[PDB]
Amino acid sequence: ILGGREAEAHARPYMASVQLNGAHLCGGVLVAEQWVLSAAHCLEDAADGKVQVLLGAHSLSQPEPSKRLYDVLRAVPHPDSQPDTIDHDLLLLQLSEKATLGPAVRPLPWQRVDRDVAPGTLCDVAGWGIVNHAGRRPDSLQHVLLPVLDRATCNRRTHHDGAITERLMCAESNRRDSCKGDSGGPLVCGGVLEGVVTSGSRVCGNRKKPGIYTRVASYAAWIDSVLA
Amino acid sequence: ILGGREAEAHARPYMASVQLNGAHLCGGVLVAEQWVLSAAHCLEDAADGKVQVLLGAHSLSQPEPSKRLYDVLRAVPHPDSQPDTIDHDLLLLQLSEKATLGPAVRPLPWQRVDRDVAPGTLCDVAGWGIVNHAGRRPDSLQHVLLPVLDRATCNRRTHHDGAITERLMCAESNRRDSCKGDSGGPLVCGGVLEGVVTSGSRVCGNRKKPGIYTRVASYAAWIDSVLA
Ligand SMILES: *P(=O)(OC(C)C)OC(C)C
Ligand SMILES: *P(=O)(OC(C)C)OC(C)C
Repeated sequence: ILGGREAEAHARPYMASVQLNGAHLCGGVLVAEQWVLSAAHCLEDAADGKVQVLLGAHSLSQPEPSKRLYDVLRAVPHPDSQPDTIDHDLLLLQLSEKATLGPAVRPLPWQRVDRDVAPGTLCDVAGWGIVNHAGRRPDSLQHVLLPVLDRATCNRRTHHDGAITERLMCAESNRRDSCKGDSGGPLVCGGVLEGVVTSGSRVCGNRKKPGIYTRVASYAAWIDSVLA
Repeated sequence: ILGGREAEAHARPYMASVQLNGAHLCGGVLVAEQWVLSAAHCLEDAADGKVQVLLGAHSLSQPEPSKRLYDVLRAVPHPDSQPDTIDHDLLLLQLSEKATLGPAVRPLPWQRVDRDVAPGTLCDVAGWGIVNHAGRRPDSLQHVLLPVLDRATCNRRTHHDGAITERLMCAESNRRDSCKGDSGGPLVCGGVLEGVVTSGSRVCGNRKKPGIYTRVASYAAWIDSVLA
């Protein structure tokens, strides 16, 4: 997260850390007792590497009572995601066993009404990804409150040039934004999961290129089918 | 709402006011584009009286652009409820038309994971019900942060004499409590809808009588079947 502050210890019990071979890879959101939502592009270059989910964490390194590592039984990427595209960039991960819920670990329901978030609305994004341009990776969870931009504005030529489809939404990126390592994480508006940080190569914090987020209500039916 | 404070203008887009002949009767929660969730007992003796739902409000009297009154097309009470019990006190109201959404109007999803909120957790309850024992009704929305009580303690003989089941929960009521007119309102924990204020004739702000809330997760199947 660029331009944000450190988040309160475990004020977001739904936050997860998708790891590849023991290192933080992407954020994720516990959406059910044994499922985590993340970004499909996060697993692109996984290979033989092992993928695990960390729960109840604030510090990626220091031992915490609430922390627990879980292996993954199955990684279900959305059928229509592609390595060369930012559409349908969703991924579901089934934990090896139900999570042990507590004050520091609990699922967050996602929006099911397929209506856009109103521009101007401040949404919270949290993550362990890039903190600055030097590439500094933080040890603790950070977060920022960003305003939602109108798609008409976001699709302007000199902006995303009409690439933001109806399944996508934009938020500002002027000196505040989500960067590498924040992909797969949640965009919580008013306490509700409205989006997921979309994976793709982008400079962090350029006002001319607003952040792109996958609208989770646009995929409510798919999420439901996988979790059956 | 005894012992709380005025809520931030329209920071709870899902908050609804259920009215009988143009007067605030109970609270509600916008739960889908055309449905509001409330308490069954609220409409105990309403019958053919004119019922309506007020969305986008903060002040019950002053004009605000976001305010809009809707007529109720269908009132669906939980089929297992009976006038003499606080059990299955849920009611779904179908609005006359899909609610027009915007910054101050938006649905809130309910927790689907049927698990207890840990005791000691602080949850938020909002409403336009009585603010003191003199029965003074406020003009604008109020709210309070309340600690969740464990069911065993709430079930104590001095409290709710074995009345609290697995579909119910409690919160402390020592001079901070929901009250008359607050029924049907939301019990939100960490931004998640976790309960609906139970309607019943009960004393306000008394430590020996904890506030009782209906757990929505244990009714998710009923809700889903009605909204489809
Ligand atoms: P995400 O962590 O962040 C992009 C928005 C730069 O995706 C990476 C893994 C390419
Ligand atoms: P609710 O507002 O009452 C309890 C919270 C005390 O239901 C009324 C309308 C009877």
